[PDB]
Amino acid sequence: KSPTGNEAALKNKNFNKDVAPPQSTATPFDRHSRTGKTDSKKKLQQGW
Amino acid sequence: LVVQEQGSFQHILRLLNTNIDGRIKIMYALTKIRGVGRRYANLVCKKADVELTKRAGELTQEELERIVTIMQNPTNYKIPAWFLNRQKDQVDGKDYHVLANNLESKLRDDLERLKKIRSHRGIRHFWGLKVRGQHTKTTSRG
Amino acid sequence: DKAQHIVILDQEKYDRILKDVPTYKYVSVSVLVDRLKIGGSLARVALRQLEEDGIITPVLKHSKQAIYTRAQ
Amino acid sequence: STQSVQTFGKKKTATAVAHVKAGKGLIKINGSPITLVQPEILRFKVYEPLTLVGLDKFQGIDIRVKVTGGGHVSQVYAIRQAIAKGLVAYHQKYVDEASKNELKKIFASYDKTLLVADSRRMEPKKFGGRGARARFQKSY
Amino acid sequence: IHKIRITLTSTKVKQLENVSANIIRNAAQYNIVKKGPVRMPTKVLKITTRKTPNGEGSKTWDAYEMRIHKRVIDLQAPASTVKRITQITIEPGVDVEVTI
Amino acid sequence: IAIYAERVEERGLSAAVQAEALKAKLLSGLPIRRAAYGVLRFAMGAGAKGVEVVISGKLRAARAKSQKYADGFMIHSGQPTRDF
Amino acid sequence: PVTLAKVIKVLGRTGSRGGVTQVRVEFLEDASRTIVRNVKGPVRENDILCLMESEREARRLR
Amino acid sequence: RKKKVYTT
Amino acid sequence: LQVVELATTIPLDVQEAQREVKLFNKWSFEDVEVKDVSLVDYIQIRNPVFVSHTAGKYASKRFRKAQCPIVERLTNSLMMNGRNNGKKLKAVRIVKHALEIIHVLTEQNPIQVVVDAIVNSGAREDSTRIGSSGTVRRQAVDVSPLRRVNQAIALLTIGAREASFRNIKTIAECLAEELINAAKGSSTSYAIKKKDELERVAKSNR
Amino acid sequence: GRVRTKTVKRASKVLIERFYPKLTLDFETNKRLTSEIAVIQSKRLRNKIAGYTTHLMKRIQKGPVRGI
Amino acid sequence: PGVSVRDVPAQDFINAYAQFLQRQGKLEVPGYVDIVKTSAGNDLPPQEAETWFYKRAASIARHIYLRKQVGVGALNKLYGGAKNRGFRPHKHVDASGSINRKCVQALQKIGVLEISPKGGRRISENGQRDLDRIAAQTLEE
RNA sequence: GCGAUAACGAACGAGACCUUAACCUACUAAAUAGUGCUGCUAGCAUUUGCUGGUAUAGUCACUUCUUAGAGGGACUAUCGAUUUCAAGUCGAUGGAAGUUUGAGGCAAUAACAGGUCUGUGAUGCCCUUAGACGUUCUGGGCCGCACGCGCGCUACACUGACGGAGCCAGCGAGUAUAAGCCUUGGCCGAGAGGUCUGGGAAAUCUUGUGAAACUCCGUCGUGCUGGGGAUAGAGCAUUGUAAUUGUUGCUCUUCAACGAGGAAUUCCUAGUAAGCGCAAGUCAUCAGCUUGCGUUGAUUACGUCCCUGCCCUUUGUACACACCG
Repeated sequence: KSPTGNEAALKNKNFNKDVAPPQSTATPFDRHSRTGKTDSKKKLQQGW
Repeated sequence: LVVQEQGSFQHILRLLNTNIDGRIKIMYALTKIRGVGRRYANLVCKKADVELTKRAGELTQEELERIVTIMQNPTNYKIPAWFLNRQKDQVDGKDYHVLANNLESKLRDDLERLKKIRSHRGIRHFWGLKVRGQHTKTTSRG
Repeated sequence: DKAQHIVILDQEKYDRILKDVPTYKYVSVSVLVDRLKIGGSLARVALRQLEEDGIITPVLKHSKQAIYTRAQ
Repeated sequence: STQSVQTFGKKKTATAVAHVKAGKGLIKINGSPITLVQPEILRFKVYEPLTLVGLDKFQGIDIRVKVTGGGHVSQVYAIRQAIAKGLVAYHQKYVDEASKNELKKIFASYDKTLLVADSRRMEPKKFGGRGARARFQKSY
Repeated sequence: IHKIRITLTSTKVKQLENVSANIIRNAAQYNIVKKGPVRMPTKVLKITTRKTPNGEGSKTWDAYEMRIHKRVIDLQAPASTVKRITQITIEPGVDVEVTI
Repeated sequence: IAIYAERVEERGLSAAVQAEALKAKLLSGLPIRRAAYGVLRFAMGAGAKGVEVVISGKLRAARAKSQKYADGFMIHSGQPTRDF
Repeated sequence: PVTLAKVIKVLGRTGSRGGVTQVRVEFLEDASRTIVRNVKGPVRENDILCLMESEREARRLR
Repeated sequence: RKKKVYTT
Repeated sequence: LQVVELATTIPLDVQEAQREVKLFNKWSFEDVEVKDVSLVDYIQIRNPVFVSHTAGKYASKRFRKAQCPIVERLTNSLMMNGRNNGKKLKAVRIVKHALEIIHVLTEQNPIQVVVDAIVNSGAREDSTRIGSSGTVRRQAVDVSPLRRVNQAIALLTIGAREASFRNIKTIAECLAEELINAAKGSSTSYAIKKKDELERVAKSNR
Repeated sequence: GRVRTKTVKRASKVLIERFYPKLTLDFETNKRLTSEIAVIQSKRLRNKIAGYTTHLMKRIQKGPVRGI
Repeated sequence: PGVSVRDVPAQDFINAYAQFLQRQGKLEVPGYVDIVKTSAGNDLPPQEAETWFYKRAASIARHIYLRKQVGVGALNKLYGGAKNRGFRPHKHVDASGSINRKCVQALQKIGVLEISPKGGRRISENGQRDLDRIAAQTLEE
């Protein structure tokens, strides 16, 4: 069944025989910086 | 005014192999026949000179044959082509109005004629999905 | 699906109507349906004639409500 | 000319301008008699300014009102106000003020809206809801 | 004699009413019969945008406005007289068009 | 079209001139404190009722901060903010 | 045997949600035996609200 | 986010 | 009594309204009296109206509702359940027809039956809840005359509404049966079962 | 509520301490008087000030007031 | 007194002019009156198949009487109503143009209407004569 | 705010302010608004009257309604109660307006790892930069369907469906040698729509946007029924280069669940809620969406801290990157 049009009429929709997954939710410290580059007091003192 | 009759009422009618309740008004009793809607049944009753104030059982055989004749031959009774069920037919190109048993036969014949050429619309009919472009993400839950 | 109100008027119901409707404090479309077991459409035609025959006095006229009373 | 006073009554948007001239008891709504003002069930709203004082007050005056704007009910309230205010305004100008104060007493003692236009207007709609105070349903 | 119409449009009424009164003033000491000024119903040009440049936050809307005030003055005078009146009462905010 | 160039009478009372002047100083490397107070005192010297300068961004630090440099009397709400 | 008691003083809103009011009632006949009772609906002074049972005082509601 | 690979 | 000739002819019946103001020009308020001392000041029948449609401002202050005509308070409660909100002319039509049905039945003054049905439908003691943050608790308290009156109208129209749902009987004549039955204190009517059930539970809480 | 603010309460009592002989117990006269005594930017504030000055004047005639 | 169209209730005046206009019989009724729907927003043809065209022409004549040069497009708006769109909200849709245009054409050659200047269709010199007549013969009973 | 007072006297915010709605027969005018008169003119009774049409020359009058600018008007005004007799509150009376008069706009001191670099010829850095992650052309996708959830629209009928008839708003927008705007009127067409002219760059024309609920008279008669209109077949047009995976519109036919909804949970106090439509935005086409507008128009409090969030005071702290400690 090389062309997709010919095979479509032969493929059956076997969808009502399998059950949906029980759960399907698939879409954490925002305060803690993850950059890993802390700012020293000298840099703040020189800038501001 | 209220009038009485005896033995003339017919509780169950049989028209075009469809059982018709005889105590329903004639315009809406004929709508039980598949392929005959309120708009179409309203016109064949006016073409057959059957006044709409009659129940289905009130009608005599003479009127009943006159109605089934008109429904099967609409164009012969000055019924416009655009008012018909199956106009510009696929094979013979003439205006038709399919009825109770012919409707599902020619409805079927349209499905394989779509499926035989393997058109996209015919394919989606095979899968049992909506064919007119409706979204099926969230409403096709039946 | 239990209503099965009569829509065709035979002879037994016809004279029963003219013998029973006069003995009513208040007649209307529903009163005729409720107690005479006839259909609503048959009730509407019965009221329009019973008034013409003088048995029934029209207290008030309205499309959605027909308030009638005995004429005796 | 003649003894003519011109007034107006108002409801939400409906405004009825009444012309009161000296004449016979002619009372017209847009050139049509008041006995057939629609809707029928509110016909006594415009009969109130008539029957409260007595139709004898309208022997010498003819009233022709032109009501536009508003809606079906709002126009009825505009008409009855224009009639009541028109009768009073004619008395104040061409009759003694003792009678005008008399007429104003029966009207006011029955319904304030006969002489005083209702000041209620539609609140503007604010975003975040389909109405003035109503808001879109919130979900958690 | 010439029936001449002067149309005054602007966004702000202070300069509009000054020009309107000034034209009426010059049509008074000059014995020129006049009709106006006619205060045309003001036009509220309203544009309601979303506050957010992005699409996050409470759905808050701005409602900007641009009032347009229009006055028309009818004059019965020769064309030389009316045009020089316009230069007398020229104002940056108010634009003037003269039509016979 | 004819274009004329006119000098602004009170440079201290024009926020556009003061912001452009401040920008021409910040792009010259002058410190923010020395630059901010140069317009705070210039505005008051011209006779302003109040003046407030806010400079926001990042300065030699990965984290960004904002500093406000107010002076005098300032109104915030209602129509008068559109007038004065 | 219902008894009518005119209210003479609205004490204050009581109950958890404030939906019930303490009120000072006076009997229509035998203008004595003044009682404090609770009432559900809105109340002004001089309400002739009737009592199904009279021999019961009222206190604060929880 | 993808590496464009050629065929022709 | 004299017939006043106008240039615009005025019908005979409406000229009769000069003598007296009557509800729908058919029903008189003169011979109507509240058979309960405690609800006289909250059933307003002293000011006659022609039609139960005044479009007044009775929601501004606290007790202005007591000044609205009792029939207008009744026709206000008919237009409920969404599809009927704002359809006052339909509600007035129902009340106007209901009174006529109440007149041919029992022959009394229709608005007297309305007043009788209201005094007999308001529960005199309702059991308010005193639940301490979730737990079920009930305490028997008295019912104010205003709430007693306006709960009668709420219960009378609710009962009429449900009796006309999916029923060939029309709403105007369902209201007439509801008003007539409650006027004579019959327990068959809705809003008398409810009133008794309210006062029965209140008796089991004091 | 209808609680007057301090911009109207203190400005009104300055009028009494300054123009008591010319004041009166009539709001209409006070309203016109305060338009020639004080420079009020808005008519609404003028009516509020004159309306509270009248109240204070009406209260002084019933006895001595505290703070004025 | 002189009875006019404005002095008689509209609902029972049209029921009287429709009866007269049908019995007079000179109004030409198009052949599709038993087939057509009055408006695209309607779902069924008129229930009074034999008489609906006469009553509508009577309504059109009276409506034009009270106004000045109303066109046929305005008549479509006048008799149009709310369409029963299935799940989408209701909307106002105009009535059928041919039915209104045929009525005014039928009324224009029976002598009741004529082409008014600056568009529309005024009521005829005789249009007032026979409507005001029907009004007088409407309210004596 | 009153008041208590080691505080006194002030500033920002609140309030004032600004826009809008409600009053003005009190000013100022209006042929782009309306009216009365007057010409000329029609119909019906003939009573001289009643409804109209016409009049950018009748070269009339007026501003009441309409428009908008200058103002006036309310400040809780007056009178009763309560109160520390204070701030106030509750009742009446007058009033257009006595809920901050109704509704909004603006809106403090700091701050958030809140959201956007997918608005910017706003931007640092990193990546890519000729077989491009640049730009363009063609076709598809963003719609894809065993499922869970949210914002909504139709409904479950008779306080209703159809069928005729009555027939009332307000906020707005509108073009040219385009790349085509709003579009009446006439004529075709069952409709959708087509065609020929004209008006309007606009208080002038579309447009009185003759909107829908609504009201009257009929049919239906408690029936998954003439409630409901999914799903699907055939056909007819419109927009667009292009409609297939139906853009949308119209005709006939097909007649599905749904017969008022569990645990839970949302919005709301007066022209408000709820219905009911209409316009503008997106827009060649498409509105079950928003932004506004008007029609009809209520029930029930006018109270409390019982639930929930926030604020304040006291209190404990080994926290201060501050309990995500």
